[PDB]
Amino acid sequence: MNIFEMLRIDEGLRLKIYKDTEGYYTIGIGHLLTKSPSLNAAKSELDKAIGRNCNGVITKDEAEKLFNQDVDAAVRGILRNAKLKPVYDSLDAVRRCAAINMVFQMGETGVAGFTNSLRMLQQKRWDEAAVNLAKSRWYNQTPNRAKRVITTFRTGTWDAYK
Ligand SMILES: CCc1ccccc1
Ligand SMILES: [Cl-]
Repeated sequence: MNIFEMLRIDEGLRLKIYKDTEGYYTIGIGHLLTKSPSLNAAKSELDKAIGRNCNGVITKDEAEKLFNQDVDAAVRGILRNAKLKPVYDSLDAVRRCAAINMVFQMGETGVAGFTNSLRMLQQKRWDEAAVNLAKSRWYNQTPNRAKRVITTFRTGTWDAYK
């Protein structure tokens, strides 16, 4: 298991514009296009991202290239953020994947607000961090996704994904 397989399981793959759990236009492996309610705005964002006139549909190769860019961007966002980087650098490789997963889903800004969880993770207080992570809108709105990610932080294993 690696971060790409983990996120592919959590996000799935759709080659036509779809709406995510919050109602936002998305494509591929969880690539957010826009928060605007306008499908035309989403189609324009897609064409800009891919570099051709897509009319709302992409190929599998295009979806996988966008996915690679999005994972790269999530990692860079962690490494540039003075609050996230020290915690990330303190984690083992499996728990680092759980960190990237959260940033991919919620953004650098959203995860950086989980201040109390971050401190517990840096101190390696895994059970306490798991309870704190679950006291969140995130857990209440996407509980199965959140349970898999939290279990990965708690155990440092891939067992939730196997
Ligand atoms: C709150 C999970 C996390 C930890 C470290 C870095 C990013 C995200
Ligand atoms: Cl869920």
